[PDB]
Amino acid sequence: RLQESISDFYWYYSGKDVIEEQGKRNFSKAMSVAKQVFNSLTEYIQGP
Amino acid sequence: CGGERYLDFLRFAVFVNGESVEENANVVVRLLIRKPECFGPALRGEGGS
Amino acid sequence: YGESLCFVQHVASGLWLTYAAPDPKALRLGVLKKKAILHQEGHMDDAL
Amino acid sequence: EVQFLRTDDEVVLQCSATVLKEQLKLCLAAEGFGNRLCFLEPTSNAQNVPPDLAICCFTLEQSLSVRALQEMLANHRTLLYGHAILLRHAHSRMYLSCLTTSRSMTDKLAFDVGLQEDATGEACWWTMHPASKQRSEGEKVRVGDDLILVSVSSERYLHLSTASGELQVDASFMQTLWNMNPICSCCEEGYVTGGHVLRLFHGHMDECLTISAADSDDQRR
Amino acid sequence: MSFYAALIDLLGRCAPEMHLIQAGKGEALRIRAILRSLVPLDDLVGIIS
Repeated sequence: RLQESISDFYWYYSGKDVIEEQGKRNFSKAMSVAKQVFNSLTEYIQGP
Repeated sequence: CGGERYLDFLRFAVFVNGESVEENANVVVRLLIRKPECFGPALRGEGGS
Repeated sequence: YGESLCFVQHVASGLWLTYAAPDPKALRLGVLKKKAILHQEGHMDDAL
Repeated sequence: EVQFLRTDDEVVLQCSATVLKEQLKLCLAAEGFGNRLCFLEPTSNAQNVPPDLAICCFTLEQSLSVRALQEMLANHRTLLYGHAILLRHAHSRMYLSCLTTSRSMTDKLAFDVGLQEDATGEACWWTMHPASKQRSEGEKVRVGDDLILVSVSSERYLHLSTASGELQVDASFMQTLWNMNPICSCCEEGYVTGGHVLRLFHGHMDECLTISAADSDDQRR
Repeated sequence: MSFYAALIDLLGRCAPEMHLIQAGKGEALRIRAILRSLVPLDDLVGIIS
């Protein structure tokens, strides 16, 4: 679901040359959440 | 009567200070067309006056 | 339990257990009930 | 494994209609030349009467999300529920579309469905949604699944009309369940595949199987 | 009659503002076409008459 949201927001800013500050935020928050999710998934499998 | 009450509420929601709020208006249109019974027995389509 | 997907079949007839495909206005009835029938074709979601 | 619909694949859209307590399968069809409107060809009898499947086959070109479609309009791949798809008639190389015209006497708010020469515009594009809660948005569309098709421009479902005695296809606010059944996905070089026009040659490319020319006495039989 | 009047008022208010139409917003053109399809002009003229 997070991936779909990020892809949509990419498409939204695709035509726009420069992302503005509010977007830069929303991107950063989403990528932080995704980083935590990736680390959790990695920890589920490591050991292995 | 209840239909009219809800419709005027949606009016107050979508239309503000003489200008429409497209964000809410598009949503209302989509939802209403998904549930066409909200239009009334008329405007039903098949078998509709 | 929980994982396996099973289709119920009447051995003698060979028919498959499936929903009756409720007619419209059942939503107006507000019924969450779908009558169960034995149909040779069935549906994809017939699994249990 | 379960087959997944992908782009560049040919599919036929099938609907089911109960007539005389006898369920009947119908495939969407359109000639394209001389007539653009879509109609329904029955596929059930087949054994006793072959169907005209060629004008029923459609190929998937593009499957894009709403936002990507929006950007592209302003300016293989697996199908996912919620995406917008572009369907091309194989014979005519036209594009399935929701027409602005409506001849339905039954439904005032319905629109005619037919073919359009150019993929340009919104009418060509359709969105797939799951017919049941079983499947969910983002899930890959799988063969056999009952689908709901919504016109991007008109916000109307692809619908089978039974109000008149004859069965018709239209764009209506009511919904109809459609099955995308596949014809072909990918073929290796050569390797004849069914549904293709070809010639049969007796030997060293000299003689071919044929029938009599037009105005022949044999009646071309 | 009041139910239908309120419905038509709500749809008209949901109708896009013109500047969007000149801008060419596809969503606005959608909404306007959908509203036109829902309500034919002849009926409005008849009711007014």
